[PDB]
Amino acid sequence: EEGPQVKIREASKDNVDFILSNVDLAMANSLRRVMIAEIPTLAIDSVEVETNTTVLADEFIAHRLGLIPLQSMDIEQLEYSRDCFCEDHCDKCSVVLTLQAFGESESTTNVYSKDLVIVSNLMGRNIGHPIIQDKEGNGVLICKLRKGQELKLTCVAKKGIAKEHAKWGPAAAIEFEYDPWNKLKHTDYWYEQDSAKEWPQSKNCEYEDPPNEGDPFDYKAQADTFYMNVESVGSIPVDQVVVRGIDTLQKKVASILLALTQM
Amino acid sequence: FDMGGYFIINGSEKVLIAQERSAGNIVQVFKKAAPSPISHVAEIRSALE
Amino acid sequence: ASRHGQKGTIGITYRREDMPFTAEGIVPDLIINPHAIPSRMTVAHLIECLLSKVAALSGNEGDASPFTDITVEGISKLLREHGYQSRGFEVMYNGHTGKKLMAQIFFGPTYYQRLRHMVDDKIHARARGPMQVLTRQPVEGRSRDGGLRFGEMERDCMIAHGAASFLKERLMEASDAFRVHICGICGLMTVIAKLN
Amino acid sequence: ANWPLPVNIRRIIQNAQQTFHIDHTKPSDLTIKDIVLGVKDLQENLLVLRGKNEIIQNAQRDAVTLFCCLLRSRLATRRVLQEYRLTKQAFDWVLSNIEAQFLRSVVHPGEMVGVLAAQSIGEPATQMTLNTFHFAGVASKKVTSGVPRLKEILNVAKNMKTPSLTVY
Amino acid sequence: TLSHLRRTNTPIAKPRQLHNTHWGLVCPAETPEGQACGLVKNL
Amino acid sequence: YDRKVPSPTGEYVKEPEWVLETDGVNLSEVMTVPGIDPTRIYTNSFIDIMEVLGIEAGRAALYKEVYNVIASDGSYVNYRHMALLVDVMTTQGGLTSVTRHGFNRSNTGALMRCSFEETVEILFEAGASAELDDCRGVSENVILGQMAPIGTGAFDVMI
Amino acid sequence: SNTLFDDIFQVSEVDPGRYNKVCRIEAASTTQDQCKLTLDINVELFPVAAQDSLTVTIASSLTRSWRPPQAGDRSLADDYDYVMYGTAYKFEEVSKDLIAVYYSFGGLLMRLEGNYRNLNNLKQENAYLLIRR
Amino acid sequence: MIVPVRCFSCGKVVGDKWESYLNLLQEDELDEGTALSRLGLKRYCCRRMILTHVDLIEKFLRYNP
Amino acid sequence: EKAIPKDQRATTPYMTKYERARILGTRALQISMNAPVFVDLEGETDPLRIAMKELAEKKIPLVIRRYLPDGSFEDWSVEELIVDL
Amino acid sequence: MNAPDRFELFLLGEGESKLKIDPDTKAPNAVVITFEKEDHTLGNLIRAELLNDRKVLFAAYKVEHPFFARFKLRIQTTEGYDPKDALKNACNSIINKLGALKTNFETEWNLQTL
Amino acid sequence: EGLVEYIDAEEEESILIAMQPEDLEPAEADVDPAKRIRVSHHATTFTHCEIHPSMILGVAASIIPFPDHNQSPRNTYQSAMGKQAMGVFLTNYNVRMDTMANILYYPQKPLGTTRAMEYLKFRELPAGQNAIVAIACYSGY
Amino acid sequence: RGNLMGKRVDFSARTVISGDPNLELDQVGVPKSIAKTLTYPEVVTPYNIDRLTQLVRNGPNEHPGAKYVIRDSGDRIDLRYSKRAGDIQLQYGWKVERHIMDNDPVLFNRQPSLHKMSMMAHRVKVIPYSTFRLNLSVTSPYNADFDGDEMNLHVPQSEETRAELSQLCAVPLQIVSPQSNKPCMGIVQDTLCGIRKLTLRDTFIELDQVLNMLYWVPDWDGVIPTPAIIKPKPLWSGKQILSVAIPNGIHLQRFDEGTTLLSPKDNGMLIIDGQIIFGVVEKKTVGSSNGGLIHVVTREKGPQVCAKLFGNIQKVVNFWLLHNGFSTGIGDTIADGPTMREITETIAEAKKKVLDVTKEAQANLLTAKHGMTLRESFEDNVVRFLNEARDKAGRLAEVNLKDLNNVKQMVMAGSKGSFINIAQMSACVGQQSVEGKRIAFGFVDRTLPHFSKDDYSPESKGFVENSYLRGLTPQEFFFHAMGGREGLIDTAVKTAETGYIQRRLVKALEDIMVHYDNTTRNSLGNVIQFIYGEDGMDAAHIEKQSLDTIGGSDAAFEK
RNA sequence: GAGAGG
DNA sequence: CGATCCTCTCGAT
Ligand SMILES: [Mg+2]
Ligand SMILES: [Zn+2]
Ligand SMILES: [Zn+2]
Ligand SMILES: [Zn+2]
Repeated sequence: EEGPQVKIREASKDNVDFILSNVDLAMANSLRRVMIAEIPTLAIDSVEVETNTTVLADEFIAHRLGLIPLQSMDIEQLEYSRDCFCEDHCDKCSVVLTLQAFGESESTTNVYSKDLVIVSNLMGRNIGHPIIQDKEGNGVLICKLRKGQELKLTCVAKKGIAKEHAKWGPAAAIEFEYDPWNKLKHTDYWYEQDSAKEWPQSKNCEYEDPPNEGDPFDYKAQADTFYMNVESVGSIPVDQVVVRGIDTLQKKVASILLALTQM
Repeated sequence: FDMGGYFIINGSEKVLIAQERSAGNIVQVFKKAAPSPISHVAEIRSALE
Repeated sequence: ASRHGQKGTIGITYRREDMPFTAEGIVPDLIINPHAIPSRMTVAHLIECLLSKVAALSGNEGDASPFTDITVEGISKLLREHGYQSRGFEVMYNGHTGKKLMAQIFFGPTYYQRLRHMVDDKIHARARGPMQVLTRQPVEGRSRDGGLRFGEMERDCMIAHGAASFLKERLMEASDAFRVHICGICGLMTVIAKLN
Repeated sequence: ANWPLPVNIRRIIQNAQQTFHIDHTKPSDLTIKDIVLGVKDLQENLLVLRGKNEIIQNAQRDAVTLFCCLLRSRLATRRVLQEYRLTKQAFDWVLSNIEAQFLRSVVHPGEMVGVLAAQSIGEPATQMTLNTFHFAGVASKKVTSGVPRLKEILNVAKNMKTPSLTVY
Repeated sequence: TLSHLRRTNTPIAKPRQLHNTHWGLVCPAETPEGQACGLVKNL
Repeated sequence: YDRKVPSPTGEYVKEPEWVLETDGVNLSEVMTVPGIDPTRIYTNSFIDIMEVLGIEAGRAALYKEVYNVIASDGSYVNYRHMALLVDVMTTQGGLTSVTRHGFNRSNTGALMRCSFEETVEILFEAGASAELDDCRGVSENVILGQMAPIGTGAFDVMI
Repeated sequence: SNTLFDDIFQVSEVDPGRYNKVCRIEAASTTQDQCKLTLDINVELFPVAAQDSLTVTIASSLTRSWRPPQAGDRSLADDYDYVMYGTAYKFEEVSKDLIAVYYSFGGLLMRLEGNYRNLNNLKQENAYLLIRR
Repeated sequence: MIVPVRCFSCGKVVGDKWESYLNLLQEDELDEGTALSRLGLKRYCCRRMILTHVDLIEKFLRYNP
Repeated sequence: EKAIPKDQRATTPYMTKYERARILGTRALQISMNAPVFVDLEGETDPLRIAMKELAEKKIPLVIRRYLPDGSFEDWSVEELIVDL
Repeated sequence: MNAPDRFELFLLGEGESKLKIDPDTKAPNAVVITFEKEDHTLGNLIRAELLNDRKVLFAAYKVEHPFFARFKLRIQTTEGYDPKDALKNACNSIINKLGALKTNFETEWNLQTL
Repeated sequence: EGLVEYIDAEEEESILIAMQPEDLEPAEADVDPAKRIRVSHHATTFTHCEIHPSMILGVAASIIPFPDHNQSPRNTYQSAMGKQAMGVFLTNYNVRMDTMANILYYPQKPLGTTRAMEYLKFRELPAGQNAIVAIACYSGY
Repeated sequence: RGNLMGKRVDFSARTVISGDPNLELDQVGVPKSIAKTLTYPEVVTPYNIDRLTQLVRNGPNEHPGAKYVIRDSGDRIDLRYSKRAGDIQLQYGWKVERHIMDNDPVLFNRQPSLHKMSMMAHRVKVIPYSTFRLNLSVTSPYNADFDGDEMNLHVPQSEETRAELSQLCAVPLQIVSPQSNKPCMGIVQDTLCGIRKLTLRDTFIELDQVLNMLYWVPDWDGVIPTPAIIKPKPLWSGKQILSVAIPNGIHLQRFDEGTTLLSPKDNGMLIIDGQIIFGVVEKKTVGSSNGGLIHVVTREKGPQVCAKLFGNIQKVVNFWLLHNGFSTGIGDTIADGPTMREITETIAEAKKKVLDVTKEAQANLLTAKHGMTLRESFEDNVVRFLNEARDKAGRLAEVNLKDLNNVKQMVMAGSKGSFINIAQMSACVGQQSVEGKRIAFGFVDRTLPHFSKDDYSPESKGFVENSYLRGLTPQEFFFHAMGGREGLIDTAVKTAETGYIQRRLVKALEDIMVHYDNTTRNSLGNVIQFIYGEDGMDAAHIEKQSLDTIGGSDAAFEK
């Protein structure tokens, strides 16, 4: 089908290794940035501390709380509180989580992301459930407690983008390479005796034909074939990090087209 | 991990700084500078520890 | 600062997407300038980085102890064995653009220290405020909403510029300035100011 | 030969060459009189002082001596004609540019030169690195330098560390 | 803290210089810039 | 010593010369030794050049001295700045130091001298000698919070 | 305008000299005994070897904001392989009848020596260099 | 003082991996580098996160209050 | 007493940087204080830009009194003083 | 303390507008477009597409200061061709490319196993 | 058992110290070009031997990685700043009422250490983080 | 001194400084909180009444606002507390103490103020964040860096006081300094480095980037220059695009060593009508240099145009470099296996020279020259051999470094580092000195208790054979630390001593000024000079020019 | 007063 | 009777 082309090399719940051909580098990169910064997610944006006899500071705990990945599957059915007509927050624009933990045992008591309890009405939307990729099913150690120790708090998880705070990135590293053979001459290699001998060969070199020494420089050539690998934090499935990345970018171009109309 | 070696004076943690001085009872000869009438001087700063 | 007498302040902050990137998608937490290197001759810094990259890659602690037989050649062997160009150089792509940078960047971990001395504990501004009792001149220090000293040395630069009015304004309208009553005969501040 | 003087004649010449689009193929429209008298009259217009008296006229004559040397060397008939290849148009423009830039170059009464001088000497002295001179090779090169010397000079030290005669 | 607890002070011919005899006794590096340079030492 | 000297064809030529370098000074006596060039004899003891040759040669030697300190550091300062210093140290016919002994004891305003050093004692002798201060100096105007006759205030503005 | 100069040259030397894309060419005309040419060429865009026979032309037309090729129907004075644009910066007379012209094509220098350049090689911001075969 | 959630550089969740790492070291008697790799900490930014972490919380939990 | 007549003036026919600054400053102060403006401001509002215009069109009605070191002075009008700089 | 809110990166302020079209003073048929609360993501992508248009004579973007989200885009077009129309087609071309990609990735993804 | 012994500067004057046990006294009868140049025995009348030359350094300088590869004043500079670096000054911070305390949220032990750091309790109470650093000309900020 | 000559003042502010590639030379970045504390007393005139009403309406907490309204009688209305703070119908003749706004003249300063250039006037630019931002090319007069430095800002409170700052103190007015009759500001760091890299004959640009680079120049005519290359692809050279930043009617000619109008090495400099003809752009052209671009552009175009030239060059170069990259790593200090072998042998031959001379001295064969001791003669010889060795080893290293070497690259541009640095990092650190002599015998007849008595060998008296790359031995380490310390001790002295000199100089010449008769006089009316500088010329309007009649042969002069 | 910052 | 500038913080009388 028509323009840009995709070829999936590897795929799992956590990653997609794919080849993006018949595309401009401006597009490949704009797409790359959108997956990092602009795909909406759900994360803890407010913590009310009832009890903290823990060894860690309120704001230190509150910080890590925001860093816990939360289900963001059905995120477009949730409003940004700023657009929501409620006073403050509500089920149309937020998810409410509860955290009550006490040191019952003489041995150390660990507090996990599995211990947050959804207290608001999710209205059948797949949202707010802490992401657990742990084998023991605990996921994310928030805190540790001693005997008399207690932590009682309430969380308001809201919709947002990494551009506002990194906690909202469905993100994780985006492996990105083009022209593994430097045929384009986009980089001048630093060497001592031999750049070829001194620079390790890219795994992507198998997927491309070597330049061949008896050939003059291809001055007219342009980059089109981007070897990418998108890693997912958990909040959104990999296919979605890319699909919503495409969708978001498409959307923000449409807002320009609509802006031209308005004036 | 506290190492001690300091005092607690009115809740304040005080450190006595090691004071460098010349050792006493040491004979030391010095060439006195050109305009001086005394060519050289042998000195001993006799102390009682 | 790094552990090599390489102190500096934050000029700007950039989010991950603006930052230059590795093809494995690794991004720096810090970008330091090449110019901070040649004159300072702080080679241990560059060796620390090379060693630390091998250490994180291999799950070992680097031995950065002084008088040893640990060499840059030795570390470089181990770094290459990890599939990285032996001198810590890495191909990087521009964050704004996605296009490869012509130059390969020396990149890897380096122990940095967060020093005290933070802007917010230093910013100070005064547009009129508390005056000292004796001199009737601004108070001293940020903590007391004090005025900055416009010392002799500064007085000197205003003379060199020939700014006669600015120099008068600093020493009068800002700071003190008082109206005294003088006798035409003795020329002393004797006059019993009986205003109104 | 290279000395700091006002008015960069070379630059002015270069500017006339571009402004008037001088062709190094055609002969000039100038006269020996145009060049010789031109340069001569220009000299009577380089004012530093203005009083109609002899003390002042000779002081004026004196101040402008070295600049008039530079000017004469650069605006001699063969140079103007063979080297620069100026026209009457370009020549007259150069003559007026020198006068205008010379008059601009004069110090303004009100200039606080004491403080200027002090800071102009003082500032570099702060940047004076090493009290011990870099003459580490030969042991007979041991003359006081840097900040210790600058102090000997300024305090007019009767008892200097390195008194020395240089005999020709 | 450790540094402060192993610090030296010298009140008032060439005292600021790292003397030969300091080897193994006082640190060659650790001394304050400007002010008490070579007068404040560390074991 | 290296020496740039004009050749018989016009150009400057390097013509090396044997030069004697001394430890200690006796200008008056050495200059009369036969075999030397009493025209070229020099000393870094500008006080002696002053005593033997006069204030003007003292001044020229004082510039050479100040110049050399600046130049040894590889730095360059314009002639006029060091000339002004040297002239100021010179105008009295002798060598006046840039010290409380030198310039600060001169005929200047009491309020300007006290601003430097020996503050109180300058002010005590001012009262005792019953001195008058012009208030023509920068310092007295800074003390008075008045526009000094410097650049901007070095002239009056009228209608 | 039209052509100002046109000739065939035999390349003697090709020197890289610390550059990777650029080479300074040393060449003499195949027709005129006195006719010399020294020139900086982009060997990445147009490779040159020793003893190569190249046709060289100095023309002045085929001025305002440069418009992208847009070859749609755009026809230029190029039946050539390599074309530059530069500034006439010097006209050195190497005695009697010998004249040399200096041209900088964005800092890629050129020195053409001969005699017959006369009523053709003007001191222009103009000059297109056109090389073929 | 407790495992950071997420690697500072890339954002990979690391806060769920600490206990598993200690076990890999102790129970399985593996080396730090293979322990890190078994956890799926492939890049060096994620590797420094865990290997370099100092768990002072254990020390803090020792204080009786 | 003292004064030099117009005929016999020996100081620069040129305005000094110090004269121009003080002139522009004084006039700026006047304009800033609702004083009348001697030139047509063309959308101009800043007192200084206005004084600069009044200076450029020689409509500043001020006189510079140039003191010589003996105490004698030379009165020069802003009108007559040449503005090179 | 003097830090702006992070929403100021992507949220328009009261008074601010997305696009602000100014006619260029230096050249005929040229226009300058200020894009508020947008960075390199939109700027690079748009500038690149405008160069793909044969009636586009100039296309460049710049982000004058990193502190502020805004960028400026300069377009010069062929006599007869309006810069706003050039920006329009560039946008639709991007949207049609993005649409094509979404489907192509979705197609590929469905063939996968894991 | 008299295997080790205490020496002051006065006694230091009467003795001959080898710098390394091995690398100063085995026997004589190829080289690594990468390795630094070491002179030799050239004196073999030793009475003593250094426990370890890195012991010539005090607390602060003992934190520097490879100070033998740095221009000396930089080591003096680092010595000053190490005292201005926040970490975990004491484990009981939460219990004390100090006038001012600065604690790092996530102190990290350095990837590059010194053998002396074991005794200085550095990896136990660290004052820094292993930032991924790029040495580059980026935006010019 | 503390109360009259100097005093604490109101309308002053202070903070940590930061650089800003995107700030004009004459600008200063003011943190919003500071702009909000500091005020200007503006009189209500019909020309501002609308703006003042709005500012009073914004009040003290929203930026373009104000705190205090002063009316007749002189009563201050506190805009943060007044119940009528939202009322206020301004009247002409009232004053509004408005917040500091964009373009206001402010006095910016870095202590110590050794210069008049240490205290200059800038245009306010209100910005987020808590630091003062400044243009990189203003760093030098202030002697500023961003390793924790703080600077001070002073606010003029009078129309004439603002005129004084804008017309006498302004940054552009200070570009060319009277101190050394040359610019005190020039292109530095990244810009100096990238301007070289951009200027290489090899450096070519494609349409896409060119267009972006052109637009990055605010003074751009809108005209795309015709590309240097028109063949398989239009390709512009770096020299070409950088010439857009250079205004017209700018002529510059240089000639370095082998410069020949055909400039083989691309050295020297030739700029005609603001178009660079040949010559790699570096420190000699674009630095604080005597007859460079900056000294020329100020004199030719003017101070305002010259200050734009800073930004214009910064904008193009910073952008091109942002896209090119520039680094430095451990690999840049490494020389060839063969170079190292040659360095190693260079040192061993120096080691033998010292042995032979020693053996000779010990045989009573060494004769001392008139005026110096046999031992002084020996020490002088040994040190020369040892310095020669470091220099020879270093030159060996420098030569081996490729043009792609990042350290070599920074040295070529003149942005950071010199020969020594290459030599000490790559080849050999060399001899350590204390009090101008090699390491002294602090122990009886030895430097360290690891040596035997009466050992005058290089290693024994402080010769660092190794490079910072190879690493120093404990003996070498200690001796280097000894040499190092002497530096910090005099740094500490050659600051308090020079500060006292500076004061004395300033106090003694304070009152000397140029009078209306071109005379140089003190406060007493006493003559110092009859004509200032003997020529009555301002030092900033003077430059080194050749006196053509003095040199050459009598035949050359005639011709 | 000491400790520090450039 | 001199002995850099300015800036900060702390504790104690
Ligand atoms: Mg600094
Ligand atoms: Zn809601
Ligand atoms: Zn009276
Ligand atoms: Zn990571």
